[PDB]
Amino acid sequence: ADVPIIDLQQDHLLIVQQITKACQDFGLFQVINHGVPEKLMVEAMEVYKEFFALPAEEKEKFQPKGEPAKFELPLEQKAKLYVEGERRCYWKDTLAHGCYPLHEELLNSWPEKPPTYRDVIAKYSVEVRKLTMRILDYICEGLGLKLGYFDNELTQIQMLLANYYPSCPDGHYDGNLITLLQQDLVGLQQLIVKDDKWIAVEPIPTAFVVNLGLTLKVMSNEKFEGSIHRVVTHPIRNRISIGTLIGPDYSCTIEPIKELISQENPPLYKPYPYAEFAEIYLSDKSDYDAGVKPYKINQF
Ligand SMILES: CN1[C@@H]2CC[C@H]1C[C@@H](OC(=O)[C@H](CO)c1ccccc1)C2
Ligand SMILES: O=C(O)CNC(=O)C(=O)O
Ligand code: NA
Ligand code: NI
Ligand SMILES: [Sr+2]
Repeated sequence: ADVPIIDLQQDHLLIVQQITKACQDFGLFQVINHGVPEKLMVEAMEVYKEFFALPAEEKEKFQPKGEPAKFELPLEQKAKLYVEGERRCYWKDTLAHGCYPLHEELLNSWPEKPPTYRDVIAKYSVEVRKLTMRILDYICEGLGLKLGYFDNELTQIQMLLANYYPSCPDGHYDGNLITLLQQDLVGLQQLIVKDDKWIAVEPIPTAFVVNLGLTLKVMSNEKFEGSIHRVVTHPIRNRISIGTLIGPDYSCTIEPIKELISQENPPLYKPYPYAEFAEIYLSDKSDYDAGVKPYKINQF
């Protein structure tokens, strides 16, 4: 029950109530009957299976200056293969690119092999964004904000991170606003902070896992939780997951949503530049919320 599964074809008010409770209590939930075509979800996963099976000489096309990219600024939207962290038996290869707006220069950075990549992944990205914006509107209703509150610079960046985890038999907040993750194998765990317990997020191949980022934790003034989650390498399979990470542009200023502040809900963060946060978030792993620690105020 600590990972709620929310049916998006229930009554609207029940959806709002269930999403709001999940956001307050956990910061992570799954959605089913969510309106994204299952056929397209299957096709996207098949595209990534094909992509990660390509020979090394194809992979080199995504290695800037001959080596994988790192998650560091500037974080370009053009498609690259990234590595992140070290684990010994890379433990994670990620193909990442922006998706929105889909400028010609951005699209022409995407893979051309496998040949269906651009058609499938463009359609997938449009559908996942539409679902994300629906979820953000349910969140607006739960917070008491007008519909469309997040339909601006706060959602300007849509990074697709397709992750490949080589098998081996022997945690973070996402820094952005909100993430949708498609998975088909065990490996994702969520931290239940109140119980200091890591628990599995059941793989439902036709669902999306929704997790709130550190930006939404700040903007909600901690009325919502951000999700701290981690991945366990599979002992048998090479696991692939598909994340759509939506959030602000690098030129944005972030602060607790001003309309929700009150005498009993004073701001817990001062305004900060997203780019400055992003540098710390990507560099400083000393604590899960290191990226926002410099901006905390009104602590008691
Ligand atoms: C597992 N890691 C974590 C989460 C995904 C992956 C890569 C990195 O996160 C990002 O690169 C995202 C891209 O939007 C980001 C970058 C700067 C600011 C806010 C968010 C850290
Ligand atoms: O791959 C997964 O199951 C989870 N991925 C992430 O949390 C991430 O890339 O930020
Ligand atoms: Na393997
Ligand atoms: Ni994550
Ligand atoms: Sr539909």
